[PDB]
Amino acid sequence: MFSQILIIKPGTGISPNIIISEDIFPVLHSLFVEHDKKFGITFPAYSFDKKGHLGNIIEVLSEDKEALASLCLEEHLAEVTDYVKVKKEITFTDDYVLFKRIREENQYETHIKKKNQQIFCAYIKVKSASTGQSYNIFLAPTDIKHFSAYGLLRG
RNA sequence: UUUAGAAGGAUUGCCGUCAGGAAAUUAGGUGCGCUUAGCAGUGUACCGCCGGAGGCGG
Repeated sequence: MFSQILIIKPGTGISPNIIISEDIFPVLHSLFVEHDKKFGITFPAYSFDKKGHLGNIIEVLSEDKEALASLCLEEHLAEVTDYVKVKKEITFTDDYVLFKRIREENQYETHIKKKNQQIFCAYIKVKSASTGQSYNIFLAPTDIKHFSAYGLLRG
């Protein structure tokens, strides 16, 4: 349980939500899968529920040191060096808080409205390789201490 | 402890006949609208899945 903090620079024109979506999360999927070892993702300053402001900070949860060095963050999320930062230290942070995946129900055509706008207050968008259908994944923050392919804790 | 305390206004009905408003006109001179700007906010949520209702996968 040490760490590596990747930062989403502000300004830059493009919104940080889009930057999070496109660049980061594909590379992460891949990274996580081949490794398979269930990791996790630290979204510090994850502000409010009315909000959903994921923030400008990304940290990766790992177990061993070679545990996070397992992933070559730098060199991967590298080409994009003007919209994402890669810090260069592995810190053994202990005040971390884990993050969980809620869901929210499908549509009436696919009480629907009751579940709607209860979780709809993060909504990261991922395009699927096989089914070819883009969708939203919702997040949460929780007490569980000691996950899945997406970096979120398994259901 | 109030110029106190009390109270059935009722029934009925044919407004009507006629008519010329009408003639004249000059509204006119002048004029500085105008300096700034990201349609953003995320631009919207897909197929399933068992169950049978209720709950996770990509």
